Amino acid sequence: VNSFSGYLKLTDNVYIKNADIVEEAKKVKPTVVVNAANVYLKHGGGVAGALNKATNNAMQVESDDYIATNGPLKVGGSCVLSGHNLAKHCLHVVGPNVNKGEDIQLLKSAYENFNQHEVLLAPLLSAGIFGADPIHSLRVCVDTVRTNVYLAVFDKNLYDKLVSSFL
Ligand SMILES: O[C@H](c1ccccc1)[C@H]1CCCN1c1ncnc2[nH]ccc12
Ligand SMILES: [Cl-]
Repeated sequence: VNSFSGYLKLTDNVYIKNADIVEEAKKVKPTVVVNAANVYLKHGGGVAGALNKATNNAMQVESDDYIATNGPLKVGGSCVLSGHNLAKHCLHVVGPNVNKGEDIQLLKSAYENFNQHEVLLAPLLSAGIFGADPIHSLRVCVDTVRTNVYLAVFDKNLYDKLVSSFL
């Protein structure tokens, strides 16, 4: 039993809810919140900008030190950093940004990072401003993640389409 509330169950291990991931994180304080990161951990917009704003820029400060030490992530890769005031940990995961020409096949590799954590709150990778089809992203999620994932979809109109079209 966990404290996630109001999710629709899609499969044995995947759940979904129309919700602002920032507001969800502040309520649940999950062990792991997933950020829709880029390789530079520059949290400018989308989910990343919103999560960072909610940490009063502490996420960005920590991220800049991470990059200075380690260099950029790989597309499809991840790192674990602090969750600050939102969660115990933040798993920064880089899905391909179609608007940069990045290989959509890397979306499965990106979701594989979730399997290193038993329970996660997360957005649909590569969706929104990353330019991929959110319906496709949900399919890859369900077919790749085996751990328990609670998906927050910000756009209510998009949420309804994802549910109604889910196979
Ligand atoms: O799939 C969502 C989406 C939202 C709008 C249009 C298309 C897709 C992702 C991708 C872009 C942002 N987003 C979010 N998801 C959950 N919580 C969020 N808080 C702030 C942003 C955000
Ligand atoms: Cl985003």
